[PDB]
Amino acid sequence: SHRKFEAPRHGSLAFHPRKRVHKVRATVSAFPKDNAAEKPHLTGFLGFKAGMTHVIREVKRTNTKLPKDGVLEPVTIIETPPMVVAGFVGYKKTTTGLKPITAVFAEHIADEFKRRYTKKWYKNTKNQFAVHTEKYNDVKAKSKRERQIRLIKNRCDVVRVIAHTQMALVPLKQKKAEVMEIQINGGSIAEKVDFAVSLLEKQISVNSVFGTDECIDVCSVTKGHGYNGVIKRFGVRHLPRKTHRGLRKVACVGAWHPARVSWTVARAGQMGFFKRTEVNKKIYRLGCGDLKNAKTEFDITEKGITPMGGFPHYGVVKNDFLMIKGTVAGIRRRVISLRKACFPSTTRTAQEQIVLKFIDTSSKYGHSRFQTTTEKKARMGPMKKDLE
Amino acid sequence: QVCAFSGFKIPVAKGRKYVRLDLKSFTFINKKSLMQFLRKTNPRKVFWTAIYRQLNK
Amino acid sequence: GRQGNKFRVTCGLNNASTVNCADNTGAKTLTIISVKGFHGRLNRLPRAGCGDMVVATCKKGKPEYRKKMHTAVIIRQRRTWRRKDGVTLYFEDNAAVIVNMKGEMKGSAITGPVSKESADLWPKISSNAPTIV
RNA sequence: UAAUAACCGCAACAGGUCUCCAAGAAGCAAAAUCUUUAGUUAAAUAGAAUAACGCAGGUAAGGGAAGUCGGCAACAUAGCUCUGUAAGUUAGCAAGAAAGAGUAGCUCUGGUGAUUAUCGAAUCAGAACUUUAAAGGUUAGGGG
RNA sequence: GUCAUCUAAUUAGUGACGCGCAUGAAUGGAUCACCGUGAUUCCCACUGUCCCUAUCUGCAAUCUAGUGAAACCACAGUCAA
RNA sequence: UGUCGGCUCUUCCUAUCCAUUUCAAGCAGAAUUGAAAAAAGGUAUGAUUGUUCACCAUUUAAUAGGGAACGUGAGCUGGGUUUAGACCGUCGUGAGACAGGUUAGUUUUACCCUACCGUUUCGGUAGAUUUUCAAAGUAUUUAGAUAGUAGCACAACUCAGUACGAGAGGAACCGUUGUGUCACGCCACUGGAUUAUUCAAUUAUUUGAUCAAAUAGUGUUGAGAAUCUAACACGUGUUGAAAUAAUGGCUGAAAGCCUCUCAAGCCAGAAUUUCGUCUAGAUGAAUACUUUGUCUUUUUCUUGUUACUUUAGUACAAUUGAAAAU
RNA sequence: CUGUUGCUUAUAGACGAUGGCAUCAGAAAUCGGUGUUGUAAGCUUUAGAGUUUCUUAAUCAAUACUCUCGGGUAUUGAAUG
Repeated sequence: SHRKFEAPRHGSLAFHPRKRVHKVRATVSAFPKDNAAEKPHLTGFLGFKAGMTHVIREVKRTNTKLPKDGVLEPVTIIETPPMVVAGFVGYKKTTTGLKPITAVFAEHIADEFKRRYTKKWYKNTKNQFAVHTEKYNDVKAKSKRERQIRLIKNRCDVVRVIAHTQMALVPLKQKKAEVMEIQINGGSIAEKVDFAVSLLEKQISVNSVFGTDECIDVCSVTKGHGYNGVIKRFGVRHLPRKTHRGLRKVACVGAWHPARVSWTVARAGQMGFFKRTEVNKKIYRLGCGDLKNAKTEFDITEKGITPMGGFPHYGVVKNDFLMIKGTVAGIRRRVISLRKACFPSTTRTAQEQIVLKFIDTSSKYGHSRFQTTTEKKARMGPMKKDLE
Repeated sequence: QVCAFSGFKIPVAKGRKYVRLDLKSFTFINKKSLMQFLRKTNPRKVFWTAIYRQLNK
Repeated sequence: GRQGNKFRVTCGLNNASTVNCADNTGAKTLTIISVKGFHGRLNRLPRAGCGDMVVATCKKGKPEYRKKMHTAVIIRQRRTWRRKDGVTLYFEDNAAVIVNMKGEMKGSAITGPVSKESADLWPKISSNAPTIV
C-alpha cells in the first residue's frame, strides 16, 4: 500500500556512508581548472580557525531595501601565518589519472617538516633528509636534480608546491607542521617549474594567494559528536508519548518483502568528524599588514582582532588572518584548507565591495559591554584593588 | 542606545527592545535588566545600576 | 494588495491563535485559521509573522462580525524577531486589523503601535497607524 | 525469632500474618518534614568512562488541544479570614456553588479570668514602621 | 432520517417531528432533586499532547576484576529472476 | 504465517496533479482544452466518523492515482472487530440467537544468524635491473576503477496598464530583490536547558546566640557564566561545458517535381544524460629514512616488521617480438 | 622502525580507533585579564516606629548609611604568565 501522505526524505544520500575521517587536515579533492593564458600563481593556502565574531557592514548593492546604517553579519576569523615552501612535485596525465613523476625538495628542511615522517619523535634518530642535506651539493646529486627538473618540463602537466606551516607562530600545542600541496595554475609547464624553483625555501603569505573581496572555497572537518540517534543524525519525527520501548527511533525500518533493510533507512551511528567542502565564501578583510588590526574608517579605535580574554578555547591571534562571511565547518583550532573557487560566482552580491563600519571585539563570555580593556577601566574608574 | 533600567551604554548589535501598548518603547542590555524592569523595581534602589551611582556620589 | 517584499520575520503566531483586533470594526478577538501564501508541509501548522495576511474567524464581537471568516493583517506580536540591522524587538501583545484582498482597510483607526514590517507592506495601514515602531 | 534473614509462599523472596508500651519541633491534625532514647550503616558485588536507546524525576521561547478514538499524560486550583453566592429542589439541599479582597517581619495597644495589688490562659481585634509586598519548604479542592 | 442549534467547517451533542424494520405501561411507563474512581458533548483556565524539539539529574546500558544462567537449535546462514 | 485502521519510515510503478521542453484548438490577449518527451524534485492544515470511504471549511504552483504478505503489532496504539460481566429491541415455550445497537475488557521474548548502520584487528596483488638504478620495511604527500549525489519552488519590482483587443480586460523574454522548504554546517549576535547544589534571598529542623553551614534523596525562588542547542540565531548549495528526448528546421534523394531522413549527412532544442563539482573508496604512484643486490623453505626472536645469524644447495654478459592508415 | 605505557591527554571518543606532547615533557598553585551575582564579616549613621529603664542613660529594635564597583566565584571542556 502507498504511504498516505508524502514528505521529503530525511537526510541526504549524497553523503552516505557517514564514515568519520582519520586525519584532522582535509585534502581538497580538486583545484580550479587551469588556464594557460595567465602568470603562474598559487591556488590555495591553509589556516587555523580561531573563532567567530560579528561586524556591522555598509551595503554597497543597489536596488536593495537593506538599511543604510549597516547590516549585522557573522564572520569567522582564520589565522594564517606565512607558509614555508619545501619542495615541489610534477604530475603526469596517464590512463589511471594523475601519477606523480618526481618530487624535488629543498636543501634545508625545518624540524617541523621532519616530524611528519615519524610517529614517536622523542625516540627517533631524527635523521630525516639527513642524507639529502649532507650530499645536496655533490656533483652526483646536483646532476640528478637537474635531471628531475628536466623530466618534469618534458613529461608532466601538473605542478604542486609542497608547503608547510610553522607551528611556532600559533597557540596550538602541536609542533609537527601541516603539509599541503598547492597547485600552480598559470602559464606553460616550462615557467611553472621556473616559478616553482624560485619558491624553494621561501615564505609565502596569504595576500599573495588571495585578493580583496574574493569568493573562495573552504574544506575542513566538522565538529565531532560521537554516537548519535536517528533524531539528531537524520532529523526524523519523534514518536508519540504513549509508545512502548522508547520515542526516539524510526518505527518501520522497511517493508516485508525486499526482505532486507535498505541502505536508505535512517540508522543510528556516528555523526561528527566528517569532511565537508563549502563553496562561495566571501573574504571580508584581508588581515595582512595595514589591515592586521580591528579598526575601521568609521570606528577608529586601535584594537587587536582578539576579543578581551582571548578567543575562547583558542588564545590570542597575533599573525595574519582572514575574515570569512558566515560559518565554516569545524570548531576552533581546526585546520582549514582554503582554495580559489572552482566555479567563480558572478552574482551581484559576490562582486560587491565590502566596507566595514564596526568589528565586535567584546568578550565572548557572558553579556559583555566594553570593546577594549582600556575603556572598561575608564568607565568603571578606580577600584578598591590598586587604590589600596 | 542606553539601557532603560540599568542605564548602561548598550553595545551595537546587543540587547532587546520592548514596545508597550502606550506607544513607549524601551531597549535593554540583557535579560537581567528586562526582568527587573518588568517587576516594577526602582533602578535607584539597585546598587550596580548607573542611575544609582549618579544619585549618590 | 501588498507592496514590495518582506524580510524574514520569525512567525510566532500559530493556527488557532487568538489575537486582539486593534481595529474599530466591532470585532474583539480573532483566531487564525490559515495564512495566505503559506506553503504546506506534513504535520506543520500555518504560521504568521508581522505583516502577514491571514484568514481568521471572530469568536467575540458584534453579530455582524462574529461567527464569520475574515481576512486580517498581523501588525504586532509578542514573538521576538530580529531586523536585518541587528535590532531585536518584540511587542506587548498580538494584534491584527481587518483588511480585504485589495488591502484597503475596513476600519479607520488603529490602537497602539504598528510594526514597520506591516506598515511598509500595506500602505493603507500606515496611513491609519498612529505610530510605526 | 516473632520477621526487608528464625513464620507461610521451593529462598536471606520489595507478597502475606493477631497484639502491648510510644519523646521534641510544627501544625487543626497519631498528616508531610527534621531530631532525641534505642537500633543500624549491612542488608541479590564493585571500579573507570560519562556514547546512542531506555526506566524514574524535571524545565522551556511564541502559540495554546491545532495532537489523539478520547485533554490519555502532565500542567493548573489548593491553608485560613472577611464579603458574596444562581437555576433547580423531595424545601432537607445545591454550596467549599460561581466570584472578589486580605495574609510577612519588627515595635506596640485593647478584649476575654482567679484571690484580696499579685498570679495565669493562649486566643481575638486594632495601629504605626520596614522589606525581596508575604498560605504555598512540606501538606493542600480545577471550575462551569 | 428531516428541521433548528452548537462550529470557519459537525456520521458527534442538544432541542423538535413521528405509520415507531422491531417503544410502551410492577418483563413496569414518564419524571432526577441530592449522590457516582459509571457513559457522552460543549465552554473557561492551564499546560511539550502538538507546531518541533532542545536540555538537566539519578540508575543502568559501555569497559574492566570476581561470579555467572535461560528460551531456542535438521544442517546452516549475501542477493535477482 | 498475530487478523482493520491510524501514526512513523524507505523504496518502487506511470495510466502525470504542479514545475521544465514541445505540437494542436472553434488558440486575438488572459484563462482554458487535447496530446508528446520526462518519474530527477514536490504533492498540505482541520470539524464529524474506529472507519478505508465520504462530505464540508481553508491554504497552495499542485494539494495525482497506486504497489511492496490488501508494506510496516519481539515498531507503537487497541479506537473497531472477535471469548468470558451487563442493558435494550426483535425472535424462541425454554436454555438461548441476531454482519442489530450500547458499555467495561492483561498486547509476552531478541542476548542467536543474516540484512542495515557505524567501528576494530590481522593479511595482502609481478615482472624493472642506466647504483642518479631496482626491490623490501616504516611514515607522509597524493591517486581515484567503483558506489552515491542536491537543489528546487514561489513571490515582489521593471518590462507595462504595454503587446493583443471595439471595449471590457490584459501577458511574456532579459535584468534585479526576497521568501519557503530540503541538504550540509555552525555558536558571533537573540532565545532555551542548567547539580559550576556559582552568587543572593528565604520556609521548617538541628548546631547555647552571632558567623558559618548541614538536613528536606536537586527544599524553594531570582539572576545565572560554561557546554549543548533553535522548528526560536545565522551562513553555503544563483555553478560552468558538451551531447540529447519529444519537437521545429538545413541540404537532399528515392520518385527529373516534393519531402526534416520507415535514406546517407547536419543544426536548434528539457526540472534530461555525461563531463566539471561534492562524499566514501580498491589496485596504486612519488618522496624521506633503514636496508639489500641470484634465489627459497623449515625453524626461530619480537607487541610486531625489516635487516640480521648458522648449515647447505643453486645460476653466473653477450643472435628474443613494432610501419601506420584504408 | 612500530606497538604497549605516561600526560587520571585533546580539536577525538561506547570499547578499540583517531589527534598531540613526551625532559626545552607534563602538572600544579599564585598573579594579572576575562566573566557571574549584587555590596561580605567587624565596628558606625541616635538612621530607626516604639518600649523600657536610670529618668536626655542606657537598652532592645525589622530595616537603612559610610568603610564597600564590596565580598564570593571563575575551567570544570576559558585565555596569559
